[PDB]
Amino acid sequence: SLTKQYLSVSNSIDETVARYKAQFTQLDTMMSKLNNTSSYLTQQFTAMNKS
Amino acid sequence: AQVINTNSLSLLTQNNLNKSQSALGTAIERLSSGLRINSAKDDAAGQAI
Amino acid sequence: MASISSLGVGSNLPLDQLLTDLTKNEKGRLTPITKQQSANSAKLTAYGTLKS
Amino acid sequence: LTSARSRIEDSDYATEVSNMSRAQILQQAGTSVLAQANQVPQNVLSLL
Repeated sequence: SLTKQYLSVSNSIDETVARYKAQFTQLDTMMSKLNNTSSYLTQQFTAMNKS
Repeated sequence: AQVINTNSLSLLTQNNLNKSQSALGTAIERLSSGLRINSAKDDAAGQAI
Repeated sequence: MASISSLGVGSNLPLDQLLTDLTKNEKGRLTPITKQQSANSAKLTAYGTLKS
Repeated sequence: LTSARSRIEDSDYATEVSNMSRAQILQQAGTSVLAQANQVPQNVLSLL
């Protein structure tokens, strides 16, 4: 009953932790994309201004 | 014997730039996610299977 | 899959790892749960001892 | 079934690394050439 409730709450908590971490992972992938794009945009500006 | 009214040469470079950039974007998305089927856009049959 | 984050320079991988440490702070959430578990386990052990 | 699902969904590390690496070179070039090509016809023609 009590250690049982612990089993249940541990399980539920674990589900929640996986959820949070997964959200963070996807968000960071989006970050990767945008960072790369903006970085090459920046180099292009620097060169074409050096022009 | 050329034209200031348009830098067709730069226009020519630009499209190649965008094409390469799109290829890179897809590649980096796949390599970061670790899954190639990130959306139905990639493989209709694969996603449903 | 092998994941392989980053590729955008930023140290995203270790940031995610330390969010996993805060995911291990949710393993912390368990830490209350685990202290309670250990208390119960010791209680049951004592009950058995008294039975003997 | 898990193995099959992995084999379908997952990406090939070597292939994707190769593709990304190859594309970045195109990016670097294209940027440089665009800058230079923008610049030179401009100044020479203006000189005339």
